[PDB]
Amino acid sequence: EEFGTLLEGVLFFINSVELTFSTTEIKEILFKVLGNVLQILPVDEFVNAVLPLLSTSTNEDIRYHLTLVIGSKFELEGSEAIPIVNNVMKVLLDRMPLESKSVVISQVILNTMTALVSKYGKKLEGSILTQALTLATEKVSSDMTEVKISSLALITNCVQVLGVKSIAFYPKIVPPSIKLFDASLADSSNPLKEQLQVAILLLFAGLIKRIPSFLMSNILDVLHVIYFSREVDSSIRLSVISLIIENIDLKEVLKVLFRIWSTEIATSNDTVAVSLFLSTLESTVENIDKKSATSQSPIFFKLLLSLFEFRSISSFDNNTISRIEASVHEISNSYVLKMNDKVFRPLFVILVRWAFDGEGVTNAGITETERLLAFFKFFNKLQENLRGIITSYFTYLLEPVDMLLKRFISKDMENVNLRRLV
Amino acid sequence: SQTSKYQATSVVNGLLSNLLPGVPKIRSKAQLIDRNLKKRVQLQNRDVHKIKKKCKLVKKKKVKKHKLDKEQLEQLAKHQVLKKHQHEGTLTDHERKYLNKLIKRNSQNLRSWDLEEEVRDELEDIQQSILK
Repeated sequence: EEFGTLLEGVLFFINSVELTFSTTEIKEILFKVLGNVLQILPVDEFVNAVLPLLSTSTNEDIRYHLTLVIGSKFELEGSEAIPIVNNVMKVLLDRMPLESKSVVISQVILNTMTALVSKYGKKLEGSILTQALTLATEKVSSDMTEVKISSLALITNCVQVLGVKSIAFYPKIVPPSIKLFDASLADSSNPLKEQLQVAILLLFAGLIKRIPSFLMSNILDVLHVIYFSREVDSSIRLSVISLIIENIDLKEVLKVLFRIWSTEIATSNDTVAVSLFLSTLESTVENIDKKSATSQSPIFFKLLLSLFEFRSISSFDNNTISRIEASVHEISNSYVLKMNDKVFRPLFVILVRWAFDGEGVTNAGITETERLLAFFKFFNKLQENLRGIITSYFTYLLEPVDMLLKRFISKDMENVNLRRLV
Repeated sequence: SQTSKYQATSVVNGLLSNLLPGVPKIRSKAQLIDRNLKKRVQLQNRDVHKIKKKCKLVKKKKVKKHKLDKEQLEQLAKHQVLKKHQHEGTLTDHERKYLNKLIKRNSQNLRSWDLEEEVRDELEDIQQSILK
């Protein structure tokens, strides 16, 4: 009790030195005295003394200082004190409605609880973790910036600790996460709010790592959020997308990416969003291994055609559109390397139909001449890569080409680049 | 406050480091796309295991130093408490076994200097011949 009273007095002095003087040397001396007092007493005795001290200290600053002292005691990593740390976390959860009155106190308590949960891992029982996840959902509903960020971090830690137990509350929390991401996209009041959106993205990545099945179920929402989060780091978004690529199936991920690109990325004129979609498609193509039956050639073909149409109708520069088209050609590469002739020949017929007739075009605004030029470049690259039976496909493609050569002879097509490609 | 915002940013940075180690903490168009591709290549080149080991080695070294200091302080306090039990005469029955073991070890170390049983008879005979 004497040690707890001395620690409470030192914390009150450190918290109110500025208020009493209204100083840096006094604060440094108070910090040194507090460190000496912390080193003098054991962590279990300090926790037992500080457990009534949080209720005794009506000051929110004193409560935050006590929480910081408890965090230092936990960062000392006492293994035997972890059940005592569990009791201290229960007391902190009890004082959390009292701590919820002050935003700073609630944020400090949530950060301390998240740090304690991260240090403990799965060593202790997860009922307190589920209660902390419910309190984090309540704090997210309260929707303060720092409080919501700490709530997202604590919810991610609790989900990582629980695993299967958190999978029950996971579908109830994911559309709130999408709503929070939409609200963060709508309102950009603070860089703290931007960091809260980044923490929401990190929580989505943690949920993807924890539950691959739920991540595959809601992959389209996760990809849409990653594309919309332009303020977030592009490298971190690419790493999250790659991690989702191991967690999710390649063909289903490609189908969801094609749907998301048709819905939003083709609609959006953002060069950063287009580059993110292209990088995601390239990562999916690179991670696509084995799979002799690709099981969706028309999806990739329509994606390439829509990419060409979006490069044609985009507000982006012509050089950037050409670079994106080269990236799309590199993505369409290795599909020829995946060699199933009984599958490739209908695919080649559909490609020739899209080149000449343009049947099933994603956008009717795309020129037939430009589509033929892009398909001629792709066919030349594929022929250079493969040959062999490409000449057999060239025999079938020559009959439209002979009409194209007749059009070239009649100078119907004035594209010198297309003539050189042919 | 500003301190609370900094704490929230540090919590977000720690969560990002835990999820993807080796990533920096948060504080033309074709060129930007090429930079994104190069960032993906750099993320592929960097190893999460390597950065995790590079941080966990320093963390474990600091934790081991703190634990060694705490264990040394606890051992010194236990030795002082045992000494002041011995001075008061109220040493426990579970206590003073360490005192007896230390006494036995010091007795063995001292008696190792003295002699051997076999050489004792020869030394006695030679000493009797020298002294007589």
